[PDB]
Amino acid sequence: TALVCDNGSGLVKAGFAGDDAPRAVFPSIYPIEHGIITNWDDMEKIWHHTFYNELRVAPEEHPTLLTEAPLNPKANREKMTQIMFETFNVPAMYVAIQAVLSLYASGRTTGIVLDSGDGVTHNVPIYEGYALPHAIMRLDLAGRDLTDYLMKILTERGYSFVTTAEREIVRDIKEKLCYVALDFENEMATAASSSSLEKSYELPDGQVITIGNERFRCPETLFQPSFIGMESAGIHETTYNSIMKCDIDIRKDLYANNVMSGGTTMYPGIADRMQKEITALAPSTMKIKIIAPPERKYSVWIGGSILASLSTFQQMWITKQEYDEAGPSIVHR
Amino acid sequence: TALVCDNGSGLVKAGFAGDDAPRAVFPSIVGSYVGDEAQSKRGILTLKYPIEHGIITNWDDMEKIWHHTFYNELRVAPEEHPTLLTEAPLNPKANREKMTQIMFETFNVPAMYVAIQAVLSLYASGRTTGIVLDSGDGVTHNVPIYEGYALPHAIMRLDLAGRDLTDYLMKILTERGYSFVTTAEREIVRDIKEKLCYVALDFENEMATAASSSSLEKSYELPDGQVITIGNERFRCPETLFQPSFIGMESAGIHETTYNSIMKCDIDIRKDLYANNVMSGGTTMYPGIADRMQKEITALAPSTMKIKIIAPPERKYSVWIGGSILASLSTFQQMWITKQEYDEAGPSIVH
Amino acid sequence: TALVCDNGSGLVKAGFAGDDAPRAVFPSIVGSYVGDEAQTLKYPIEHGIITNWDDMEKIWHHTFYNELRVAPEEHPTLLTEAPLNPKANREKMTQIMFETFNVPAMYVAIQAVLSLYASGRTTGIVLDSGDGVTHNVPIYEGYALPHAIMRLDLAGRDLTDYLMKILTERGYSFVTTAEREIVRDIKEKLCYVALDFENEMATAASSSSLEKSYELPDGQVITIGNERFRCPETLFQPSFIGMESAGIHETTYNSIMKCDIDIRKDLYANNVMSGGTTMYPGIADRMQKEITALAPSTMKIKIIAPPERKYSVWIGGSILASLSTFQQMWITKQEYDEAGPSIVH
Amino acid sequence: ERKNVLQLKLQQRRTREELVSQGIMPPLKSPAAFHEQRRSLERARTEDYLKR
Ligand SMILES: Nc1ncnc2c1ncn2[C@@H]1O[C@H](COP(=O)(O)OP(=O)(O)OP(=O)(O)O)[C@@H](O)[C@H]1O
Ligand SMILES: Nc1ncnc2c1ncn2[C@@H]1O[C@H](COP(=O)(O)OP(=O)(O)OP(=O)(O)O)[C@@H](O)[C@H]1O
Ligand SMILES: Nc1ncnc2c1ncn2[C@@H]1O[C@H](COP(=O)(O)OP(=O)(O)OP(=O)(O)O)[C@@H](O)[C@H]1O
Ligand SMILES: C/C1=C/C(=O)O[C@@H]2C[C@@H](CC[C@H](C)/C=C\CC1)O[C@@](O)([C@@H]1CSC(=O)N1)C2
Ligand SMILES: C/C1=C/C(=O)O[C@@H]2C[C@@H](CC[C@H](C)/C=C\CC1)O[C@@](O)([C@@H]1CSC(=O)N1)C2
Ligand SMILES: C/C1=C/C(=O)O[C@@H]2C[C@@H](CC[C@H](C)/C=C\CC1)O[C@@](O)([C@@H]1CSC(=O)N1)C2
Ligand SMILES: [Mg+2]
Ligand SMILES: [Mg+2]
Ligand SMILES: [Mg+2]
Repeated sequence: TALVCDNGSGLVKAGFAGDDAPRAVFPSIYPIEHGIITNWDDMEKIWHHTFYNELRVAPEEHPTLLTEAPLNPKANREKMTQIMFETFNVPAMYVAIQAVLSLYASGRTTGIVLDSGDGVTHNVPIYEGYALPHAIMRLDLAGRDLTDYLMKILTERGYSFVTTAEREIVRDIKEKLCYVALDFENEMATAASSSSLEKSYELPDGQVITIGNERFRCPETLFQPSFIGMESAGIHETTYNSIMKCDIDIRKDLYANNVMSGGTTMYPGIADRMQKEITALAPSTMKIKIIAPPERKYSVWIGGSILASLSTFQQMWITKQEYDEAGPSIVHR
Repeated sequence: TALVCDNGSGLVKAGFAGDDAPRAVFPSIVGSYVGDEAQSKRGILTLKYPIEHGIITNWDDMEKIWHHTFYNELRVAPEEHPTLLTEAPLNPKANREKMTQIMFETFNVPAMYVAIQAVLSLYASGRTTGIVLDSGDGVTHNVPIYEGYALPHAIMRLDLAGRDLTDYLMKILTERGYSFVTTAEREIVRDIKEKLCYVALDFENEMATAASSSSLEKSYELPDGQVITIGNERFRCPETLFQPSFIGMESAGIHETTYNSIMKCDIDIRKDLYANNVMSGGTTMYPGIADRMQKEITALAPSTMKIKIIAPPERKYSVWIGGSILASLSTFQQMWITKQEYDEAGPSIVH
Repeated sequence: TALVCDNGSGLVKAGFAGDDAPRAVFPSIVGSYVGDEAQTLKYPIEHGIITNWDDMEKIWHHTFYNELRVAPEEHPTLLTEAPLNPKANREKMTQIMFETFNVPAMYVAIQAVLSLYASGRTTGIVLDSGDGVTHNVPIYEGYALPHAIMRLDLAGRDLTDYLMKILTERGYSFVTTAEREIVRDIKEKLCYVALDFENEMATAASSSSLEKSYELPDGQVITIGNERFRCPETLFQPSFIGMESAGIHETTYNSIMKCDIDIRKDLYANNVMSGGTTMYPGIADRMQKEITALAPSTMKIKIIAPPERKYSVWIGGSILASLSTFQQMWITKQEYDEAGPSIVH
Repeated sequence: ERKNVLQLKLQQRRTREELVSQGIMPPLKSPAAFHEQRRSLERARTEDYLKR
């Protein structure tokens, strides 16, 4: 049996090729920033924890597939492969791009992915299983950011939230009460006219806070980065631009296959919002389909599982023999 | 800002001077309704192609397509933009006169220029000398060019191109057992072509391989779920480009025509040509074509001659891009036929 | 495949023409041991110039054989060099490449230029600021305008030293070489450029919002405040470390103003920042504010600071070296054999 | 299940080489990302040429 390890900036999703969902999901504590490994010691630690604590396996007995971010430096994956083979004496290993695996989980090999987790967001167009690197769009606005923003504007409402623990509480509030407005201005107006949009949340200390327009002002950032002082464009605009950087002939194939994946895409309404905006941007004769499977917070991992189970995939593994002959570099081929 | 309009037999490529890829690309058909508008409403629409083999042959439907371009796809006021149109090698002067007229009178453009497609291709590659193979949906040309000027006597027209290769594909695909004959079925086959066809380095060797196994076999899903299997057909189709006889043409293949074209040029410039084969157009997009042309031209050309086949990935759009580039050049702005100039001189002034 | 070697005063960036990042990045030092292996220390490169050909031969060897794992005779190699690099120096570079490493072919390019290329431009002014030197290098249609280049011996290492000093002034002892590395870490992780220095100083006087904490390896945890910005402010106010020179904004400006007036607009609209010392948060905006305040009021100012920029020089190299059309620029071993070192010029 | 469909597709797919040749992928050893910028240079040079 093979292992599947989706090494995220906020959560590790680990499991066994085969399963419909990862056996283990635990905080990535932060060795990973914005999707890139930046502390190999703490990373070795996290991997060790994964193999020995959460999965309860002998790494030398399992081929292992790890995920990686779009735009991940080759030196990076080389270091990954090395650590895998030398530190954990794994039999075989493979590294795959997250967005791609997301796409695979949806039963596609072509389309554009919006992958947005805790620390980074990507638009990754993909044709016949290959990412079009030149069209990828990184955006350093994600889960953690939206949480911080929530702490700020919540404070502005009168509630103090600033400590690390207070930050975790706010994150809970976010996941449980935030959502994307179909129309931001209209929603703000409604929020001004009544208390229908207002919801209540109980803190651990019993006290019970009330959150209103914040509920959707928060995720609104994903579309209006200026809210947190970013000069960048919104996820809709980046999707669009990404498509518009792709060979025009395949753009239709892209438009008809928007796959959303990751924790920060879980907001109710985001799908529809993206449909409305892309529609407003895209040619009027183009078909737009936004795919947001309920499973999607784990779709990257699932993609991995699926890929790794395919008999036909078994010929893609970098084996310990192959590593022994060729060295880290072999991962690139 | 100027407009750039590459009016092809199958696709219109329109955009703004300065951009590296045309803003709009749509079928050159008028069902009245244009483009994908016409593509959707197929049941109620009858499709016609105003451009055949690179030449405009229906000025009414052409006026239509242009209108669509300006007003629907580009969203501009034609009177506010100088416009550069493309044209085919061997385009009759009367033709360009009619173009200029329609441009100035029907669309009240401020200024306009007409350029030869192959040439613009060449420009996009940063050259002003070399021979172009321009092969689109309805016609193929070998156009030798020296210091920006086409050598008309050495041009070679060949009425074998994209659409032809698609038809051939429908035929031999049928011969394999799959029915494909209706218009829609033709579009599906075209998809198959673009996605699965390629040129063999060596036709006979490839046929042998295709006989010995299923490595060359690939699968394609039709819209109705059913999934067909295509093998040697994958490479026989575009081989046509080298063996026109396959579809009953007495003509020579694109390699031979390139060669002959060169051999009709002033011998002194031939080296300059050989070292600068530029391929452009949708029908040059087959994987392997470049290499094939290198092998064949090598086999035909003197053994002391250097052969370079240039096939930029951008090439399906290189004509248009050439246009863009040309039109952006400050130094070019003095070449535009202005509405004043037209007013004084009449259509003829384009020449 | 070709090699790309950005030989810096502090870090070597080496890789393969064809890649988006350099495969290897290691300290430009020799202790004999080279690069990270070596971590008494020598820096063969000072202020962008090679000044110890033996240790340089060493570092190159390390690059080829240790970090890249290649046979130099099998790879065309592009090396970078600094603006204002002497004929003589590149002469010795070339000689060493062909004779000591029997490379098949090689090319030398100016760092700032490659930076510019990585941004998809062939005209504009570059501020390239690494560990040991800073340059303003105006470039018109691919050609550096040598007369308008501005060298400034104030860079990364300097800002680190300054940080050690003023940190000490706060009460924290930092003076040893190792202590210097620690401070460099602190710098990269906590320093930033104020949009305006006086306002920032005032804020730093009024509260502890600007204060940040850093953990040393020995567990102890220090607190750094206004120093966070006092440090980089040096780039704009060299007097802070007792330099009579002007700041990077003023040098950019002056550089432009030494250029043929007609191309100045082209320059203003294309300020490309590259190098480790340009990585401070806020520097871009600062440069926008200052240049704006200096430049004509009808001029458009654009400061381009790609996230990739600490490696943009190397990337420029990669790109240049991959261009089919470039392959005709390589100095070949044959060409060298006929013409001698001089041929590089 | 899903895995079966994905497998189907994965088997009947083009090599990066092919896709490059059809102009969907960039080369083919030429910083895939940063392609935008390479193409940008290319275009520049050719322009500088044509004006000259
Ligand atoms: N139901 C939800 N609604 C909104 N946000 C959510 C929800 N569930 C999780 N999140 C957010 O998703 C983010 C993390 O998810 P994810 O696991 O995809 O990050 P990651 O993949 O590990 O990080 P990265 O993608 O940057 O490598 C967290 O910020 C979390 O707050
Ligand atoms: N990957 C591909 N493989 C095979 N054929 C392709 C491919 N891509 C495009 N084509 C073909 O190229 C043809 C279109 O080329 P293009 O649109 O540039 O020329 P055109 O200007 O419309 O026609 P023409 O040059 O004859 O006036 C179409 O027939 C199309 O099917
Ligand atoms: N995030 C950062 N903030 C501030 N400085 C940084 C940061 N990252 C790297 N540096 C500094 O950049 C310097 C080295 O970067 P760089 O690789 O550009 O040097 P170099 O190019 O080899 O030197 P040179 O250009 O002078 O020849 C170091 O002084 C280092 O501390
Ligand atoms: C329940 C849970 C949610 C989560 O995703 O948390 C992960 C990991 C976490 C690490 C610190 C936290 C206290 C440890 C585990 C939390 C795990 O940081 C995050 O919450 C960050 C910090 S704020 C935010 O929104 N994301 C992401
Ligand atoms: C997708 C596409 C490709 C193309 O180039 O098609 C152009 C224009 C097109 C118009 C008819 C079609 C139903 C409308 C649009 C299809 C355009 O017909 C073509 O496909 C014909 C049919 S087979 C062929 O190669 N040319 C050429
Ligand atoms: C992490 C790192 C940064 C760096 O660029 O370091 C490069 C090279 C390095 C060489 C000696 C050092 C002890 C070895 C490795 C450090 C490399 O010193 C530097 O840090 C110098 C010394 S302090 C400073 O700011 N630059 C520059
Ligand atoms: Mg992730
Ligand atoms: Mg054409
Ligand atoms: Mg440098």
